Amino acid sequence: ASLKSIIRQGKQTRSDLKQLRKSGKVPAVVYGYGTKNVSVKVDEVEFIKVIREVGRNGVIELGVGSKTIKVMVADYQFDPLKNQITHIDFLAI
Amino acid sequence: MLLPKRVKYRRQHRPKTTGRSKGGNYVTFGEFGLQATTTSWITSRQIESARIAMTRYMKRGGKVWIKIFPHTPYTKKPLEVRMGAGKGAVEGWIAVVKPGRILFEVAGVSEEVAREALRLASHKLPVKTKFVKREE
Amino acid sequence: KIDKNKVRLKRHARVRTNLSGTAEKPRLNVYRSNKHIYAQIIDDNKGVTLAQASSKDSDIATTATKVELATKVGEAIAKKAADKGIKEIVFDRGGYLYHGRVKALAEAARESGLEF
Amino acid sequence: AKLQITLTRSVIGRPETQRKTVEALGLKKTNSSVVVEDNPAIRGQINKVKHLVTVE
Amino acid sequence: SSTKNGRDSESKRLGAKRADGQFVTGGSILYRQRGTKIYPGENVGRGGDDTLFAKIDGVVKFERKGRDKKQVSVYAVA
RNA sequence: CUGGUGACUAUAGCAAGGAGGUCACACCUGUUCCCAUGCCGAACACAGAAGUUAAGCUCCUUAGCGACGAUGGUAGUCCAACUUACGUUCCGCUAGAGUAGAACGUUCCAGG
RNA sequence: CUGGGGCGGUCGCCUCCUAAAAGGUAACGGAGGCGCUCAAAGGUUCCCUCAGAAAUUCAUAGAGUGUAA
RNA sequence: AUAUGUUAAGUGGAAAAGGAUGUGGCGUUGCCGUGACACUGCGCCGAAAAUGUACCGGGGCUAAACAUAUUACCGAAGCUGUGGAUUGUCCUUUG
RNA sequence: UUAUUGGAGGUAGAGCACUGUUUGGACUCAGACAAACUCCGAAUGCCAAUUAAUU
Repeated sequence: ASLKSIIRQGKQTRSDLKQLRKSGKVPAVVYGYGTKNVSVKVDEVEFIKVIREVGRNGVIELGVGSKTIKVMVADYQFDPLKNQITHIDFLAI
Repeated sequence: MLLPKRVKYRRQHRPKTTGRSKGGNYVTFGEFGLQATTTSWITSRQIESARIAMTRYMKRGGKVWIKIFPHTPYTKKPLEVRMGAGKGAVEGWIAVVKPGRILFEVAGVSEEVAREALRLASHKLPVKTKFVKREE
Repeated sequence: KIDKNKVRLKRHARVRTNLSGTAEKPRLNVYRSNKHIYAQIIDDNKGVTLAQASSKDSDIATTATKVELATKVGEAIAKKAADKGIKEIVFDRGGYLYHGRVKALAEAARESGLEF
Repeated sequence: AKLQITLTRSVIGRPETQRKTVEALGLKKTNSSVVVEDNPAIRGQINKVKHLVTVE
Repeated sequence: SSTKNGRDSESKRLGAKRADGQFVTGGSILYRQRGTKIYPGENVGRGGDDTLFAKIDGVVKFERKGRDKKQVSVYAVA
């Protein structure tokens, strides 16, 4: 149900995101009306496992601060050359 | 084969080739597609050859889309001429295929039939390609 | 309907680029309605007004209501402006043809001590 | 003062703009050093030639 | 196998001539141009050949006129 | 809240619905006079029995079209170093989404 | 002048692109034009708003600007 | 030299499309020890020239190779130690 | 020379709002190309202040 997500605080230097994307973690943002801009870290293995069950445009469960606020996926990045996810914009409902 | 009915200027520069594909990376029109992983100039000759191969294999049962087009004309000179005395004369028409771009799309056949068709088409093109399907 | 007052403001904008845009000021801006006529002395370095006079500020005596009322309005504005010490004016006609009522508001203010 | 600056690399093969900044810092020959009060303006000069100079 | 091209004009040194916030005298040219890429503000006049010159001496400043348009103005020092 | 006149990057609009009357603004009524139509009192301009909110006009509600618009990410790049396209530091778009948003506003004259 | 010389083309001026967001910037690099015209196609003052699609409506400008851009 | 892995071709110490049960890693599924694949690191075939080995400088090495990270040393007319010569500028001492 | 501030300019990028090239649908929807296309748009370089800290 609830998924842990460590928050990435401050400026993420390019080598930080580069050597993180070579390890299995993807940045992401969660916002809406009430909660705004918690730049957090999301795992690539569990996210695909939840998207295989709920779908691409469904409601994806995720713990924003160790709590579920029924966040919905708005858009996501993807590079066609490696089959690796890049970023998610997590609109809070 | 393929070329513009009219261009405004008959003699252009050569197009840049370093970089990555800017648009057209996703299988939009059909079900399966062939994706490029190396920069090159794709002439209209090998486009029209790869299309013949891919369609003759499927026995013209499925549908095929060509996601690229030769827009830019390139020029060449006479055999023994020395350097100088103006530009060349138009020779052919090219497309620039950088890594990422989806070249051909196929729809209306099984997975293995399309995989064999897009294998036999990718032996007539000067780039290295891989088989992708519609982004789930 | 061409909305007569809207086609007046285009003409006024075209009037008011060489008039208190690079030229002498204050302006004596007039405004013409179906019945009355209004005028005010304006300066545009700040954007404030210095006088007022109308065809409805108790100037009525039931004369030929359109031209003579313009004359009385002009006399009133000319006696106001010379009070505060303003003997200089550029005349912005507001986009009305300088004829009849606006012409009378103007040429009845020159004779009352306010020299264009 | 603070910020002891020492030239470590030569300025042969470096663009002229980098050489001008080293002269402004007061550094002269290789292995020479200077002492300067810390400013936001002196920090910028050291950053431009940070590879050439060593600061303590 | 000759060429038919090969003639070009001679480059008119156009563009701005006085930076912003600078002091200028009573006749200095501020901007060369064809047409009006930039309009005259206040204390700035436009020549018959499109060009912007200062009428008085003061600080020069580039403002924005409406949207997608800009102007230049000269203001009195002190 | 009504009127005149200025400043402002459509957060200032277009479109769709509702309300308002002769104290103001217009429609109107008609060419005696000023003036006018390259034909035509349609406009311009001259004077005004009487009547209407129909349209103009001002105001109220709409997020359909426009305009505005973050954070995160990406592309691109000054610098450096390896060496042939990366790898470290800085700046950092476009597009797209979350959103403001059905304007604020000076000075005068009036019912107040 | 000249990717050796000759034969071919060019030689002065204006406008774009190459040109790397100031200005300048080359090649026998890529495209065009000039060697005038107007007594109103000049000055000043008033008034007016176009192409095109179905006298009316739509229209923001897709017209026109003597002559290339 | 120290620590942990890679490979076996003498790669290292030239070259492409394309071909392959070579070997290391991570991941992900389908039938209960076997199959499928995804992305990867290092290789191997493709690979034929003229006086003489002859595409490491030589010997020679599968570690004296490659990747990762530390600790020493060698190394220039650079820099510094000592002595001296010329030109300057300061005046701590016209020194 | 750096750092603080202001300014002119349209290239890399991207985009289809004009000009041209272009693919597949319905009867306008998706998707692409541009040195001489731009509704947009850097990093830097440039011009200054009569500004400071070094030299």
